[PDB]
Amino acid sequence: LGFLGAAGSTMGAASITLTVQARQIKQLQARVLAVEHYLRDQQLLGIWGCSGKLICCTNVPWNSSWSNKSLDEIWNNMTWLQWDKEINNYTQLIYRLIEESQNQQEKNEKELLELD
Amino acid sequence: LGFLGAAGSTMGAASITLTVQARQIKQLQARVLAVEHYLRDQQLLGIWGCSGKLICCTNVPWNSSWSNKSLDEIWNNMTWLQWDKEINNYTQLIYRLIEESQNQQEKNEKELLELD
Amino acid sequence: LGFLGAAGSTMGAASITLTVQARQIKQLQARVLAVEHYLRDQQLLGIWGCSGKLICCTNVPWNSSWSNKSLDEIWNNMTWLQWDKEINNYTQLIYRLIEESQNQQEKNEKELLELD
Amino acid sequence: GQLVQSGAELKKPGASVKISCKTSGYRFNFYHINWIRQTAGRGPEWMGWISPYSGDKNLAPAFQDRVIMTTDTEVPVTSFTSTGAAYMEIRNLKFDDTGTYFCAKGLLRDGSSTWLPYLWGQGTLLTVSS
Amino acid sequence: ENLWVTVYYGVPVWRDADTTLFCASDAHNVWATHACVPTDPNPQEIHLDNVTEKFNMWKNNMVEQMHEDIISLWDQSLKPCVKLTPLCVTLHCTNVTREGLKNCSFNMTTELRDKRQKVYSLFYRLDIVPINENQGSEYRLINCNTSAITQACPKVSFEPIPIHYCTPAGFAILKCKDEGFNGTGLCKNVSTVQCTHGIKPVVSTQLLLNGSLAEKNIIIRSENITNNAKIIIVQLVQPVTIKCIRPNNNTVKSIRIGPGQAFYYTGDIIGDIRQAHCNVTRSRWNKTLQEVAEKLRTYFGNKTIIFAQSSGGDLEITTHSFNCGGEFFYCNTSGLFNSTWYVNDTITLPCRIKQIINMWQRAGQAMYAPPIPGVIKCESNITGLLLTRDGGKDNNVNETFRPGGSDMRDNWRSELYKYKVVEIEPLGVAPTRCKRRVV
Amino acid sequence: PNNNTVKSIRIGPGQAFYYTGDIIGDIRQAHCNVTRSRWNKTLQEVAEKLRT
Ligand SMILES: *[C@@H]1O[C@H](CO)[C@@H](O[C@@H]2O[C@H](CO)[C@@H](O[C@@H]3O[C@H](CO[C@H]4O[C@H](CO[C@H]5O[C@H](CO)[C@@H](O)[C@H](O)[C@@H]5O)[C@@H](O)[C@H](O[C@H]5O[C@H](CO)[C@@H](O)[C@H](O)[C@@H]5O)[C@@H]4O)[C@@H](O)[C@H](O[C@H]4O[C@H](CO)[C@@H](O)[C@H](O)[C@@H]4O[C@H]4O[C@H](CO)[C@@H](O)[C@H](O)[C@@H]4O)[C@@H]3O)[C@H](O)[C@H]2NC(C)=O)[C@H](O)[C@H]1NC(C)=O
Ligand SMILES: *[C@@H]1O[C@H](CO)[C@@H](O[C@@H]2O[C@H](CO)[C@@H](O[C@@H]3O[C@H](CO[C@H]4O[C@H](CO[C@H]5O[C@H](CO)[C@@H](O)[C@H](O)[C@@H]5O)[C@@H](O)[C@H](O[C@H]5O[C@H](CO)[C@@H](O)[C@H](O)[C@@H]5O)[C@@H]4O)[C@@H](O)[C@H](O[C@H]4O[C@H](CO)[C@@H](O)[C@H](O)[C@@H]4O)[C@@H]3O)[C@H](O)[C@H]2NC(C)=O)[C@H](O)[C@H]1NC(C)=O
Ligand SMILES: *[C@@H]1O[C@H](CO)[C@@H](O[C@@H]2O[C@H](CO)[C@@H](O[C@@H]3O[C@H](CO[C@H]4O[C@H](CO)[C@@H](O)[C@H](O)[C@@H]4O)[C@@H](O)[C@H](O[C@H]4O[C@H](CO)[C@@H](O)[C@H](O)[C@@H]4O)[C@@H]3O)[C@H](O)[C@H]2NC(C)=O)[C@H](O)[C@H]1NC(C)=O
Ligand SMILES: *[C@@H]1O[C@H](CO)[C@@H](O[C@@H]2O[C@H](CO)[C@@H](O[C@@H]3O[C@H](CO)[C@@H](O)[C@H](O)[C@@H]3O)[C@H](O)[C@H]2NC(C)=O)[C@H](O)[C@H]1NC(C)=O
Ligand SMILES: *[C@@H]1O[C@H](CO)[C@@H](O[C@@H]2O[C@H](CO)[C@@H](O[C@@H]3O[C@H](CO)[C@@H](O)[C@H](O)[C@@H]3O)[C@H](O)[C@H]2NC(C)=O)[C@H](O)[C@H]1NC(C)=O
Ligand SMILES: *[C@@H]1O[C@H](CO)[C@@H](O[C@@H]2O[C@H](CO)[C@@H](O[C@@H]3O[C@H](CO)[C@@H](O)[C@H](O)[C@@H]3O)[C@H](O)[C@H]2NC(C)=O)[C@H](O)[C@H]1NC(C)=O
Ligand SMILES: *[C@@H]1O[C@H](CO[C@@H]2O[C@@H](C)[C@@H](O)[C@@H](O)[C@@H]2O)[C@@H](O[C@@H]2O[C@H](CO)[C@@H](O)[C@H](O)[C@H]2NC(C)=O)[C@H](O)[C@H]1NC(C)=O
Ligand SMILES: *[C@@H]1O[C@H](CO)[C@@H](O[C@@H]2O[C@H](CO)[C@@H](O)[C@H](O)[C@H]2NC(C)=O)[C@H](O)[C@H]1NC(C)=O
Ligand SMILES: *[C@@H]1O[C@H](CO)[C@@H](O[C@@H]2O[C@H](CO)[C@@H](O)[C@H](O)[C@H]2NC(C)=O)[C@H](O)[C@H]1NC(C)=O
Ligand SMILES: *[C@@H]1O[C@H](CO)[C@@H](O[C@@H]2O[C@H](CO)[C@@H](O)[C@H](O)[C@H]2NC(C)=O)[C@H](O)[C@H]1NC(C)=O
Ligand SMILES: *[C@@H]1O[C@H](CO)[C@@H](O)[C@H](O)[C@H]1NC(C)=O
Ligand SMILES: *[C@@H]1O[C@H](CO)[C@@H](O)[C@H](O)[C@H]1NC(C)=O
Ligand SMILES: *[C@@H]1O[C@H](CO)[C@@H](O)[C@H](O)[C@H]1NC(C)=O
Ligand SMILES: *[C@@H]1O[C@H](CO)[C@@H](O)[C@H](O)[C@H]1NC(C)=O
Ligand SMILES: *[C@@H]1O[C@H](CO)[C@@H](O)[C@H](O)[C@H]1NC(C)=O
Ligand SMILES: *[C@@H]1O[C@H](CO)[C@@H](O)[C@H](O)[C@H]1NC(C)=O
Ligand SMILES: *[C@@H]1O[C@H](CO)[C@@H](O)[C@H](O)[C@H]1NC(C)=O
Ligand SMILES: *[C@@H]1O[C@H](CO)[C@@H](O)[C@H](O)[C@H]1NC(C)=O
Repeated sequence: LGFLGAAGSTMGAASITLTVQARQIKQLQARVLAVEHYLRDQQLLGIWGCSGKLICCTNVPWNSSWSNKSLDEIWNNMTWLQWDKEINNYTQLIYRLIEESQNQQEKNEKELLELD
Repeated sequence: LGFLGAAGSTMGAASITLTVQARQIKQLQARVLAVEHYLRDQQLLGIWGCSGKLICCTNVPWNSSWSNKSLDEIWNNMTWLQWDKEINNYTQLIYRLIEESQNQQEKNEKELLELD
Repeated sequence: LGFLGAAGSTMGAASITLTVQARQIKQLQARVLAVEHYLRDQQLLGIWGCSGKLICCTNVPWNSSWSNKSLDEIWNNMTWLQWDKEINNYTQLIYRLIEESQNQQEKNEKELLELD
Repeated sequence: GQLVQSGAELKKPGASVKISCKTSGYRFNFYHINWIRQTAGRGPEWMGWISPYSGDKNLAPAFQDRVIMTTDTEVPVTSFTSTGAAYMEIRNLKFDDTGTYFCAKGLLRDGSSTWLPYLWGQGTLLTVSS
Repeated sequence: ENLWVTVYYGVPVWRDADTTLFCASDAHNVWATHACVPTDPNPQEIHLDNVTEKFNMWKNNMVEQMHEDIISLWDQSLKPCVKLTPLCVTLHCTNVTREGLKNCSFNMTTELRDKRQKVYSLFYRLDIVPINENQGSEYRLINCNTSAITQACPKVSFEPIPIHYCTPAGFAILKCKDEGFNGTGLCKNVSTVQCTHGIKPVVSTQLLLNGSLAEKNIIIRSENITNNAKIIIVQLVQPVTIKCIRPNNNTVKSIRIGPGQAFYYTGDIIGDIRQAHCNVTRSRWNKTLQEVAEKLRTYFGNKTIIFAQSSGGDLEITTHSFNCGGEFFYCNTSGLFNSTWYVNDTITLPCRIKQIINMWQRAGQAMYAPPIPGVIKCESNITGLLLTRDGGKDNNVNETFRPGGSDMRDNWRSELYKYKVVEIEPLGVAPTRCKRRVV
Repeated sequence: PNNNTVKSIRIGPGQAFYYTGDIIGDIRQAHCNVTRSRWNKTLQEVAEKLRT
């Protein structure tokens, strides 16, 4: 299929290809920048508790104001490019909520570690 | 509380705030250096099997030679700054023991799985 | 032993030392290169679901065309240096198969949780 | 992997004999070198073995007072193969010591079977006569 | 049994690789060692049991990096320094009253643009070429028709300081420990270091000075011992002491060229004028030549070994160049290579000093070393030779060798022959019975 | 069309300057040729698109 060949496919179809895109003085600056972008996303996954996973479920409920579409209307009727545009203004809210949910989980894990 | 706000608090109190502190041409050198420090710490956690966790229990027994203090003398009576000075000469030894324990653990997990 | 001290040892014997090698203007270029080198392999482990592990079992079956050698012939009769040469032409093929298997596993675990 | 032994030789009783075992195609130091005797009246007998790496040797109780083993320093050919030779000496030969003598090398670099005589030389005859 | 792929990380394997190396040194030198990373107070070396590895000193790219760094450091040191372009002016010269020196006078610029001053100075004849008018009284500096000339800064030392070469993390340097090694073929004893031992930069054209010594026997190294085109590097077991002197007591004077600039020159010589020279003890050198001949006979069929002086070419080729006291010497080595060795006091080498040099033989570049005042003495060890075979002959009676080599890289090879750079690849895969459990 | 003869002089150490010292043969103005029939077809087609 190749890199980003899934971009025009439905979100459900695209989900099978995630590993394809997971891969990959001006020259020196470019090399540092490429590293920063890689790590930027990895830090977010670590913050969310999703590190090491391609697909990570969270405890944050879907908020219907972000989108009123049904799962079939999202997963089989849209591309990821279209989906990002539909919720482009809410992505920061979602990221913050995921972090807050992880913070509560870590507090609970701490108690469990002392108990057993 | 904010970044390093727990520094004067006891170690036990500080353990609550780890979530907060886990976060956060010359510019090029600054950017490279910031990356090296992030990865240095993550490399150790990955080797120890502690990646993705703020608090990670191990199978390494405490040597009374490293410290003769009781848990109460450590957790409720010390700052982390004071504690690091007490074990500054033993820290590298402890790190190697954690690494050996992780490698023995995974070897045993492999051998267990061979039976399935 | 020491860094790469196990290189001449058998593949089975060498496994006890994995942590030894897991750790560890021109000066700036050297520093950036070391980071890129480190991240290249960590990126593969993150995709494979093997992040945080020194030894990681997968769901990919061994294809006898890659090697027809018995486990004794590999683990008790080879160095890792010799082994890498034997499968040097198949290494990238194996890597892609691991990635495909992980993505299917991530999808299947998601579907299990959707049902439950 | 091949082993080559010294050709057959005729000895008088009480004479000493030295038998070489040239090796090629594999790393000499990586495997144990075994010696095995075969005589029609006794069947196969273990003469013990010598490590080319540590120099350690294990002679069977029957041969501890009569057999001496030594090896040459290996000379490399490739990074994974080398040449070299093992030698065995037998003191105070008897008519009972006649028959074929064999050189053999260990099966594995590790594991419980590491010293087993996987590869054998063609073997050569020793003869004793008055 | 059903085997499955298992991933291992931290696997002790490597592959040959070329990576940027950086300098390190022990805690103003021309090599800018202050810029280098401080060395570890207790350097580590790990012996690799059961490892045999192929080395090839003639394909080694550590040498190429060292050569580029040596040139680059040299050039950086000259960037702030005074240019002597105004000194390319007609010179009027007479004999000092030896032939090696001329007493020259010329009109040179001053701090003020509209003013000029007359300068008297002594120059070595090697730095002086006659003007095509051929009157015999008019001369110019030898490189004025080929390059700009830059004065070396008087504050900058040219003394060698050992430089350790280090590789980036994720890479390692393998070292051959065999008691004797040709720099090629398989090495039985291999160990790993993060950095090389310190290597002094040494510049020489025929003899290798202050290098490593062979542990037991003389080692002769060549890419192809039968090919006369190839340069033979000989490493000695024991050093032969060479001592050098410049008997002349130079008085150094300084005249301003212009604002922010100054020119240094010898204005006078105190006492008599004598030729610079270097001596090698005859008995020690003779023993060295015999031992080299004994080793050469093992490659050449026991033909009689003949040493001879270079057949010709530039002064930089035919003589032994070196930096002594900051002065650049060129010595006649025919005193060292005149012997014939059959199967069956001191040697004085005349020398010349040249202030204008072209060390890397680059067109368009030149440097003027300032004179160093007073009598200069040096001592160094001859630790190896650069020889070439005199080929084109079918004679079975004897064989002939001459000193020298085709490149500066041949010097770097004499220390780097034992080192190899490899990339460490921590990932690997292998079959196991182990299968991953799935939720 | 001109066959220039190029001569050089040294400005100073490390430098040289190149100039035309003479011209061999007649001295003529430089020029270019564009095929008329190809150019006419080319602009006619461009005009057809501009009209839209
Ligand atoms: C570089 O390359 C070389 C060559 O490849 C590598 O060397 C090879 O290394 C392997 C792994 O260590 C060795 O295999 C092991 O061999 C031993 C048997 O050897 C023993 O018997 C010798 C007998 O000779 C005399 O001494 C005995 C004493 O009782 C007398 O009875 C006899 O009459 C003789 O007098 C004895 O000499 C040996 O001791 C000496 O040599 C050993 C060599 O390794 C030294 O350590 C000793 O200090 C001493 O110098 C020795 O006793 C087998 O027993 C091993 O099998 C066990 O261990 C395996 C480890 O993987 C394991 O898998 C097996 O299951 C088995 O383990 C069992 O036994 C253990 C006993 O403690 C139990 O704890 C365990 O639970 C289980 O029950 C193993 O086969 C190769 O022989 C060696 N090859 C050569 C030619 O030497 C070298 O390692 C490489 N180097 C590096 C850095 O990689
Ligand atoms: C900087 O350093 C200082 C000094 O180390 C440190 O202050 C110590 O903080 C620890 C807690 O981290 C205190 O130990 C606990 O004290 C609990 C309360 O007992 C008394 O103090 C109460 C107020 O304490 C808080 O607020 C003050 C400022 O007001 C602040 O200094 C304290 O640190 C703390 O934040 C007070 O409300 C309480 O009230 C009693 O007395 C009044 C008098 O009028 C009366 O009216 C009330 O009815 C009541 O009788 C009392 O005065 C105590 O409960 C606690 O023990 C419980 O919690 C622990 C922890 O969960 C359990 O393990 C335990 O089983 C109990 O459940 C514990 O003893 C310590 O006393 C402080 N030391 C001093 C000298 O004040 C700061 O926190 C440090 N700052 C930072 C940022 O780290
Ligand atoms: C670019 O865009 C086009 C148009 O969107 C995409 O083409 C679509 O591709 C998808 C995925 O392959 C198709 O989805 C499947 O279509 C099948 C069509 O039926 C076939 O068989 C019938 C006869 O029985 C024929 O008449 C028909 O023409 C087809 O030959 C359905 O049968 C499939 O349903 C099955 O699978 C789905 C998904 O798992 C299940 O939910 C169903 O229950 C059932 O099991 C499925 O619907 C889609 O039809 C294609 N559209 C068209 C118009 O052809 C391209 O894929 C896209 N390219 C890329 C790279 O993304
Ligand atoms: C290279 O060799 C020459 C010759 O061995 C060395 O020169 C020698 O130097 C010594 C010390 O200066 C001289 O001794 C002096 O001799 C004069 C008379 O000639 C005397 O008047 C002094 O009082 C003193 O005794 C020695 O003569 C001189 N030899 C010659 C032939 O000139 C030179 O030093 C050597 N170079 C090196 C680097 O060793
Ligand atoms: C080379 O030439 C220089 C001069 O260009 C010589 O230096 C001069 O040496 C004399 C002594 O021979 C110095 O005079 C002495 O000074 C000391 C100072 O403590 C004093 O105690 C003595 O009584 C005497 O006055 C003179 O100052 C010095 N010149 C300079 C500029 O330093 C040098 O000696 C010559 N070298 C040789 C080997 O001849
Ligand atoms: C280093 O010192 C030696 C000894 O003083 C110098 O040797 C002389 O070298 C010249 C050539 O530069 C020789 O001249 C040649 O003679 C041969 C015949 O023998 C002739 O065929 C050549 O055309 C040329 O004329 C001279 O004979 C030789 N002297 C001796 C006694 O061997 C050598 O030149 C010095 N090297 C330098 C670079 O100054
Ligand atoms: C143990 O290995 C040897 C040699 O196999 C090669 O060398 C090993 C160290 C390792 O690098 C392997 O991957 C190499 O293939 C085996 O000896 C070989 O046996 C075969 C079959 O008889 C023979 O054709 C070869 O010539 C032998 N050696 C060589 C160098 O060719 C030996 O059998 C192995 N022992 C086992 C499996 O028990
Ligand atoms: C090493 O040197 C020998 C001698 O120069 C080379 O042998 C020559 O090889 C060529 C190949 O075409 C033959 O034509 C010549 O006749 C050979 N010369 C002699 C004297 O036999 C040899 O090739 C060199 N090796 C390498 C690797 O360059
Ligand atoms: C090379 O050797 C020759 C001798 O083979 C040297 O010439 C000799 O010079 C000495 C000293 O003047 C004389 O005593 C000998 O009689 C000379 N020999 C001959 C054959 O004439 C020559 O000087 C030597 N070259 C060097 C550089 O030392
Ligand atoms: C090395 O050997 C060559 C060949 O023998 C020598 O050249 C010869 O010199 C003798 C002197 O009597 C002549 O008769 C021969 O005719 C020469 N041969 C050729 C091919 O010209 C050479 O002189 C010897 N070198 C040394 C240092 O003795
Ligand atoms: C859902 O999102 C809207 C818009 O940000 C917000 O007003 C509302 O409170 C959210 N609902 C919940 C339950 O967080
Ligand atoms: C699916 O999304 C597209 C793009 O917004 C839209 O045109 C189409 O009508 C949608 N289908 C349904 C059934 O809503
Ligand atoms: C405690 O430390 C000492 C000194 O290093 C060491 O000798 C001893 O074995 C250690 N104890 C344990 C249980 O590791
Ligand atoms: C096994 O490997 C060979 C060589 O790559 C390949 O042709 C064959 O299809 C593979 N078998 C399977 C089942 O993948
Ligand atoms: C100086 O020496 C040169 C030769 O180097 C000679 O031509 C000139 O005439 C000499 N001058 C005197 C005054 O003798
Ligand atoms: C040095 O070698 C020459 C031959 O090259 C010989 O004549 C002389 O005697 C030797 N000197 C000594 C002191 O042995
Ligand atoms: C030269 O050799 C002598 C022999 O005593 C030794 O003392 C000295 O250190 C050596 N010089 C160098 C730079 O190695
Ligand atoms: C090109 O066009 C001009 C009119 O613009 C016309 O006169 C001329 O004949 C044309 N040339 C050709 C070759 O048709």
